[PDB]
Amino acid sequence: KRKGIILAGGSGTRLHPATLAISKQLLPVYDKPMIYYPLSTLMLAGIREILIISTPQDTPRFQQLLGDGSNWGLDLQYAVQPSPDGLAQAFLIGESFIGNDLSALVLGDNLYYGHDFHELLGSASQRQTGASVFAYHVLDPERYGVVEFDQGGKAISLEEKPLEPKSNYAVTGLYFYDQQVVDIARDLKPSPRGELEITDVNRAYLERGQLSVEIMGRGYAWLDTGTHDSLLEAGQFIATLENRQGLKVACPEEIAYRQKWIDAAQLEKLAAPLAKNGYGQYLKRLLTETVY
Amino acid sequence: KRKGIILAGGSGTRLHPATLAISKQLLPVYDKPMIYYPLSTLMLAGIREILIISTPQDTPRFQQLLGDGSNWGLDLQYAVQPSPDGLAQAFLIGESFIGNDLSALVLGDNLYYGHDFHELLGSASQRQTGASVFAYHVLDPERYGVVEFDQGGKAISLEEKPLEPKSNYAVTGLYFYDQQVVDIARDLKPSPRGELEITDVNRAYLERGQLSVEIMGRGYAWLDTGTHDSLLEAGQFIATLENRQGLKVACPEEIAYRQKWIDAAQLEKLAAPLAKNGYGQYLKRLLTETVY
Amino acid sequence: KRKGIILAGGSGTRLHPATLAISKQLLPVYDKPMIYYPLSTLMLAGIREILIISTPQDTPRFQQLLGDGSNWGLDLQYAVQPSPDGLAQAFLIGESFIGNDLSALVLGDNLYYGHDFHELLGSASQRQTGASVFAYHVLDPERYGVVEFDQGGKAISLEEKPLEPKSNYAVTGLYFYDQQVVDIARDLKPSPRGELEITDVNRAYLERGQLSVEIMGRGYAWLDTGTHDSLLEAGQFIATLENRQGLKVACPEEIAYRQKWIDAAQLEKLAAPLAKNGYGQYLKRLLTETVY
Amino acid sequence: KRKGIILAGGSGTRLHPATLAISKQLLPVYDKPMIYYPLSTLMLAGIREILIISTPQDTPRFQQLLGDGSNWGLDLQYAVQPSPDGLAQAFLIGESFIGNDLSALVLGDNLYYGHDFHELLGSASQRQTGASVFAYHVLDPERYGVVEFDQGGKAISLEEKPLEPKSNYAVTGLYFYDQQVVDIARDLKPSPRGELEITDVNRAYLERGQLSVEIMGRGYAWLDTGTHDSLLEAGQFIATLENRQGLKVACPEEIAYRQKWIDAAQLEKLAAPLAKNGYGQYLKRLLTETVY
Ligand SMILES: Cc1cn([C@H]2C[C@H](O)[C@@H](COP(=O)(O)OP(=O)(O)OP(=O)(O)O)O2)c(=O)[nH]c1=O
Ligand SMILES: Cc1cn([C@H]2C[C@H](O)[C@@H](COP(=O)(O)OP(=O)(O)OP(=O)(O)O)O2)c(=O)[nH]c1=O
Ligand SMILES: Cc1cn([C@H]2C[C@H](O)[C@@H](COP(=O)(O)OP(=O)(O)OP(=O)(O)O)O2)c(=O)[nH]c1=O
Ligand SMILES: Cc1cn([C@H]2C[C@H](O)[C@@H](COP(=O)(O)OP(=O)(O)OP(=O)(O)O)O2)c(=O)[nH]c1=O
Ligand SMILES: Cc1cn([C@H]2C[C@H](O)[C@@H](COP(=O)(O)OP(=O)(O)OP(=O)(O)O)O2)c(=O)[nH]c1=O
Ligand SMILES: Cc1cn([C@H]2C[C@H](O)[C@@H](COP(=O)(O)OP(=O)(O)OP(=O)(O)O)O2)c(=O)[nH]c1=O
Ligand SMILES: Cc1cn([C@H]2C[C@H](O)[C@@H](COP(=O)(O)OP(=O)(O)OP(=O)(O)O)O2)c(=O)[nH]c1=O
Ligand SMILES: Cc1cn([C@H]2C[C@H](O)[C@@H](COP(=O)(O)OP(=O)(O)OP(=O)(O)O)O2)c(=O)[nH]c1=O
Repeated sequence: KRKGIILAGGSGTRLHPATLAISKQLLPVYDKPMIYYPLSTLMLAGIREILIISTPQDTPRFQQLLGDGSNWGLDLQYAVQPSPDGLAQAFLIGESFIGNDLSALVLGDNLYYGHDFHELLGSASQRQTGASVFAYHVLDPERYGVVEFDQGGKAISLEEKPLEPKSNYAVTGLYFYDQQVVDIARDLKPSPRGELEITDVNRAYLERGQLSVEIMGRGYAWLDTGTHDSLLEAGQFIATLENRQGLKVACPEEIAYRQKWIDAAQLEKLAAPLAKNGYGQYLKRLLTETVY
Repeated sequence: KRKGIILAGGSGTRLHPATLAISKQLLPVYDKPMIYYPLSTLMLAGIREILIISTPQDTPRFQQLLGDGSNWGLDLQYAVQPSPDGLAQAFLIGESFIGNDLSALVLGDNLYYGHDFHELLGSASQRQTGASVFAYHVLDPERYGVVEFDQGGKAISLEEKPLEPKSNYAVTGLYFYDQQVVDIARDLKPSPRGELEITDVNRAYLERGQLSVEIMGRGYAWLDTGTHDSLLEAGQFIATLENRQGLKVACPEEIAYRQKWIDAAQLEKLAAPLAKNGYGQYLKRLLTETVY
Repeated sequence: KRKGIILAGGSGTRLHPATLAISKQLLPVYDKPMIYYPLSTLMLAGIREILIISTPQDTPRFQQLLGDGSNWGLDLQYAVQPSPDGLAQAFLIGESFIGNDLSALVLGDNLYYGHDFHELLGSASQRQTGASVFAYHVLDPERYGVVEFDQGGKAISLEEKPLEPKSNYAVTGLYFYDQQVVDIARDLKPSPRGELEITDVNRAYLERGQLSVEIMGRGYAWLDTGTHDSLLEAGQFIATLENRQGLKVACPEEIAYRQKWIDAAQLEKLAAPLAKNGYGQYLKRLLTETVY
Repeated sequence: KRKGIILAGGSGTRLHPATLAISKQLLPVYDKPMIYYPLSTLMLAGIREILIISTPQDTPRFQQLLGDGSNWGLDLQYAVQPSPDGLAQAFLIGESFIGNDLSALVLGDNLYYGHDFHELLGSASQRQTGASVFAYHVLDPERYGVVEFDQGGKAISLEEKPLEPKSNYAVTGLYFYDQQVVDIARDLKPSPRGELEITDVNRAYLERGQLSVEIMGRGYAWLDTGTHDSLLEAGQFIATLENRQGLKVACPEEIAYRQKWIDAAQLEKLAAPLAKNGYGQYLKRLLTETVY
């Protein structure tokens, strides 16, 4: 039984002034609010019960957008992070939400895509012990937590935004944890940067030999909407896929309906209000087309 | 003395579900909120006193983003449009704001760009009588108010969203009016579509021989953020200009400063809070570079 | 042992006038000539011996570009298609090249991408019987060979460019064949459309119960560079992947090297002449980085 | 009467390996060969007699593409530049083509666009003395000839690819010359970079107080297809304009027709062969639509 968390706060600065207008996680990536992406990521890892964290000012807005999740077969809840003091805070704010369950954390501005993605998630959701994260080759490792491998391919060290990255593998923003995480996070101290760093959390598991690091191959897409350029590219990336396939990426209604969290009647009923536009039309069409 | 209006309402359905979390006019075009564009359009027509109209729920968010305009040497005010019942409603809603002055209306999801644009504006701002609009050759005239010319090149008729457009010239979303507009708009009746149509307003002036229709040539760009694709193209269009020139489009602080609505000290001060990101850096650089 | 064919002729009227002077398959997708893509596809299916077919005027060009393939561990050969009379003609023109081997055909303007793409290719290249093709869900099935499935998910019909597609699954431009293909192609007659249609070849296998149709899921990317727009989208799609990952797509040197068809010293030598620019620099970097 | 030159050689290494296969000036920018762009620029400056320079191997291909120009009312000629030894060589290779006339040089991978661009060209093309060039604010002045102004906005120095640019204004690749240029070019000596530099030409005119430097404002688009990314951006830029307006950029047939260098019947005849695709359809449509 795994609970999930979407960390969808932050200040947004790289994007000023676009995001003085709205939290980054409410902006669209092509055709739908950014947060739908990571939401669909948890959903495809089979997690139905999820906690959305954001700023004090934006939390109501996410609530207004997503409601309690029942319409999608989900159980959504909300909490505020008073200040963007680090990804690890997720576990402190989310302590009572998690209780004694397995958990998973995804960053609100991270967008995943690829064939068999859901089998990659599945394998991590199902380890009931230790922690799991994913390594992805990128151009600018210095912008992330970087993971170093020995010649045998084993992970041996982790560094957060190193001036001299030891490899080009970044740890992406998707993390699976067992019941140690809360206590690990309680005992962290701010880093030099002054954050409670998820990298320290991951280092703790590593130092116990309990961190599993799976490679996410060049074949998947792992984009982040951190900068005006990357936001734009992810936008074009999605549009290209959607207009070629006639299938839509990270549309929660669809995923719900394919996982059987809602039935045909429910989907029909999600469609109606949205029927005048292409999104609703797409939802309806799913009721009459078999998609492998 | 011309007052201006930005009609930034609408239900924004073609963009669902992207616009469920919020109003189209708050989304970014590349690097700044959409409404900056039209705002900078009025600003370049030399208009400093401006009414912003939006839905009741979005109104407060515009305010939050633009304040009263004093920091940019503007005088901004706000009004609500309870429902999107037609672009002509702007003149009803805006009646008291206008008083007895000349006025100008720009749609909040309209984006203009081009050499000598501001001379084009100037020439219309300065007619003190009649109305002025602009015609632009487009691919899909049927989506707009279309204007027909006789072989002499004179405008002779206007139709809104005609099934059989009589030409490929659309009237864009930028309108200049003298003091007859409020009364013209008070005597309108909803069209078959059920809107109080700016096209009817324009026809009234045309039937009196007082509508001026200038061509906005192929050289200018007139883009609309109406659909997910066009929104995306507008974003890429701006980013291309900005990254080639190192100059920014529709950055109100800059415009204010160049028009002398604020001085160097003010601009420095606007920069500070935005200094950690590129936008601030750009503002600062304007204090030490001469840009012709 | 399977032999491969890249059909890289056509007239490309859809790209006129861009292709008046030269063949579609020599224009770039972002950073490399188009034909590198499908070449890399055959290479990842483990095919090293390949026949490239083009128009009489462009074949020399391809020769000048790719040479005999030795530098990349390949064995490239060339043949002319005097007129674009159908994709099946690949099997006539290529008869003697094929001899008595298994073969594969890939269209020169098709571009694939995705995780585990190389396992999908492997499975098909190893059948030693019948034929294999791939179905991909697309927006405009009417532009391709379309395959209908029964409720059991079993392929039951195929039509080329139907006005009323029976499904949204298009057969893509990648085909694997056993030793029956040449005789099937010999007995074809021109279609109403005036072509010797691969779709008829595929139907012939289907009629004997020997056509295997695997789904290529929404997780993979299948783009076609047929139109100005799609060619442009394909270019942006590749750049996004390449600028995020720091890895390059369909770079034959790399693939050769990773398959061990050339060694480090050969790669090194392929890099030198290209060292002044990014592509060579990339080839070098591969000698000193481990990429999972 | 001014004669024009398009310098369309180079090795375009920055584009390898895409340009191993085709000169950079033959690759498409969206929907037409790159060279159509600068060709159209000279055409808009009223120049009908034009010399196209390229590498020994690509010249033939340009010939094949453009012919002698008679079909478009132009008089095209060709010459080879044995090696890319500097833009100024244009004037040595073009000496006899030039004779005793005014001349103009445009770089083959330069693309201009903007309202009143044709008036800007006209002004310069009509000076009958001295030289005229254009300064355009850009992000990376260090990659071009850079021009410095004094506080009175008067040009006072020019440097080619300076490590420490004295301003952000690049001299673009469009140059107008009186009868002094050939002699100025004959006395140049190779620069440290080993090129006969047009910047030296321009400086020679500056030292004599006869170089006119006009600003090309942020309102115009000045793009260069020098890198894979910039090529891609230019493509997306043109497509956005073309799909919004239903007009095409730099289509020589149209330009020829609008300038009356060919008549309706000729245009009709250029369209036939191209009638099956959009580009011919567009040429036809111009015979029945008035475009302001
Ligand atoms: C640091 C942090 C990030 N987040 C979220 C926001 C982002 O989606 C994601 C990563 O944020 P970042 O990528 O670290 O960037 P940021 O949102 O802090 O703003 P900036 O670009 O100015 O650096 O995690 C939180 O929710 N709380 C936090 O304390
Ligand atoms: C009609 C209308 C438009 N607008 C704004 C919204 C748009 O920016 C612009 C044009 O509106 P439209 O784009 O014509 O329609 P819309 O904005 O409701 O969007 P959609 O049709 O997809 O639902 O003017 C108002 O602010 N109030 C209005 O009554
Ligand atoms: C006429 C024409 C222009 N262009 C380009 C040239 C210019 O960069 C740009 C602008 O045309 P210009 O005539 O320079 O400017 P414009 O057409 O907007 O101005 P107006 O309508 O008031 O006369 O379009 C073409 O690409 N093809 C053409 O046929
Ligand atoms: C029909 C045909 C195609 N081809 C290649 C060309 C393409 O890469 C691919 C598909 O061709 P098409 O995509 O069918 O397009 P085309 O190249 O025939 O030209 P047009 O756009 O004007 O229709 O197959 C051949 O090599 N020989 C042929 O006879
Ligand atoms: C290896 C390699 C693959 N590709 C392509 C082939 C595929 O479409 C795609 C993905 O490679 P695949 O090997 O299909 O998938 P992957 O690399 O993610 O698999 P793995 O988990 O084992 O690491 O990238 C290249 O373009 N160049 C290459 O060198
Ligand atoms: C099923 C589904 C997938 N996705 C995303 C998740 C995946 O990253 C990506 C790929 O779909 P997957 O089902 O993960 O892979 P696939 O569908 O290609 O595999 P197959 O077709 O053979 O079953 O698409 C959605 O966005 N929405 C959906 O409804
Ligand atoms: C230097 C030179 C350029 N050209 C053309 C090519 C270009 O369009 C334009 C400018 O060339 P450049 O942009 O200076 O560079 P290049 O084209 O040689 O390519 P690269 O730098 O990547 O190797 O001038 C010539 O035709 N002859 C020349 O001698
Ligand atoms: C001055 C300025 C203009 N713009 C916009 C308005 C116009 O659409 C476009 C061009 O402005 P204009 O000043 O009209 O065009 P220009 O600068 O090319 O004219 P010139 O140099 O000959 O004086 O750029 C901004 O976006 N920000 C600004 O600060």
